[PDB]
Amino acid sequence: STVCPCNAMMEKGMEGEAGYLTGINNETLRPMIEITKGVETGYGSILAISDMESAMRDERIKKTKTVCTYCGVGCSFDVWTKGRDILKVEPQEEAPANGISTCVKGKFGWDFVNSEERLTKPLIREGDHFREAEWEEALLLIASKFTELKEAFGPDSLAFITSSKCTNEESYLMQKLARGVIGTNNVDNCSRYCQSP
Amino acid sequence: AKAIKRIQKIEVTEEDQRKRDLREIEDALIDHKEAILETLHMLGHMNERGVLPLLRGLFGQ
Ligand SMILES: CCCCCCCCCCCCCCCCCC(=O)OC[C@H](COP(=O)(O)OC[C@H](O)CO)OC(=O)CCCCCCCCCCCCCCC
Ligand code: SF4
Ligand code: SF4
Repeated sequence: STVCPCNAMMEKGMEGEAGYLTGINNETLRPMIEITKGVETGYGSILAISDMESAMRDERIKKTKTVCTYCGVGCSFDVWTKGRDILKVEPQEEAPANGISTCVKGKFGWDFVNSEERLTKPLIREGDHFREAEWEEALLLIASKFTELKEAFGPDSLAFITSSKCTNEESYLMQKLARGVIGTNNVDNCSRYCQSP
Repeated sequence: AKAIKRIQKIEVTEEDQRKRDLREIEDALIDHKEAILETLHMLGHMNERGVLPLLRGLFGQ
């Protein structure tokens, strides 16, 4: 899909969603294509119109670089989106770790971002359920509980784990909260299971 | 009653005049409720059809 020059081998995410005139139904898009084939005499003018349609796409299509979260190859690619849905994962030749190389995960596995199962609000364990609580009240609850177990049994009885799936800033903030805030050294990640030996 | 000519106009501050004119605009909206609904549907159907996004690409780039 990445190496195809034309739209011959292209992701279904782009199909019917990239531009404005391409979401038209095929039963009513193909006759328009035949009309334009039989109408325009020189490719220059309709090519300019297609360049305008490319500029059209440029506004709605957001192309931002990112690095795949799944595995440690750290392949970097642009993620062509239209609002919130992910249309394409386009690698670039300038990508250091992969260039154009990509796997199924990093190039077609990003539907989890827009998944409805995603936790949009903080959840607090109320009785035997998870109540959708406000951000501020959840923050106050966690802070108060951590202060309680920090000033009762000491910070040494506090242990926090950062995700190896999160950015460097995230793990640095975990370890700073443990040491520069809580005062404990009990921190780890999946690397204890993965890269510690 | 004696002879008095001067008129003490009521002190309508900026807040009161703004509220009165906003109420007038709201009443005008009320008179054209169906028209406003039709125009909102206009925008909705244009945006769904991509006409409004097409113009958004036209005027953004
Ligand atoms: C007296 C009447 C005067 C009218 C006077 C009318 C005056 C107003 C202008 C109307 C035409 C605007 C431009 C429409 C074309 C450009 C935009 C476009 O290409 O947008 C694609 C979209 C595909 O739709 P899809 O849903 O498939 O795709 C949705 C998403 O793109 C993907 O999700 O086009 C449409 O929706 C069609 C819109 C209406 C076109 C009407 C053409 C004839 C108008 C004149 C005759 C009217 C006679 C009425 C009376 C008989
Ligand atoms: S953008 Fe034009 S030239 Fe490229 S694949 Fe699509 S139709 Fe063909
Ligand atoms: S694109 Fe594939 S190989 Fe590259 S980092 Fe993501 S999951 Fe790993």
